[PDB]
Amino acid sequence: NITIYHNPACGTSRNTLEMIRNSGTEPTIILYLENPPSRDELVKLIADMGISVRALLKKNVEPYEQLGLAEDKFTDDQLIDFMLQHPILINRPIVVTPLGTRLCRPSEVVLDILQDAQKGAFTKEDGEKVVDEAGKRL
Ligand SMILES: [Cs+]
Ligand SMILES: [Cs+]
Ligand SMILES: [Cs+]
Ligand SMILES: [Cs+]
Ligand SMILES: [Cs+]
Repeated sequence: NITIYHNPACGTSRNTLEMIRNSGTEPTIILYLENPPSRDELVKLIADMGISVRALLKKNVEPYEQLGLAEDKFTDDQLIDFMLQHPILINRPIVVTPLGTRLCRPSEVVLDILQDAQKGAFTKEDGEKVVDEAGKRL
């Protein structure tokens, strides 16, 4: 039972999705930009990810800029509510498996929470080798 909060336009997100598949399972895919998590779900994801709320914020997007979120003037719950109202602010991808939840940045972080080993070598779309045929991380 695996869930990925996915942006098809994000390289990291695509690489993550394919490494999930290369472990032998097809995840549930949530297009978070159109279908974001509810507040309770987002609070849980952050807790499980063990990062700060601010660490989940995506920079270099219109609401981050226009809402001035770079500045340290926002409580965690103010930031959580911005993410729910403007889901492009949620960094990506987030993956949930029976072992845990991670912000998979870089994509190969997902290897931590995939229960089954990569079934063969994995090379990222830009050619960066990740695991060899033997299964060793490079
Ligand atoms: Cs499986
Ligand atoms: Cs939801
Ligand atoms: Cs806009
Ligand atoms: Cs693992
Ligand atoms: Cs890249």
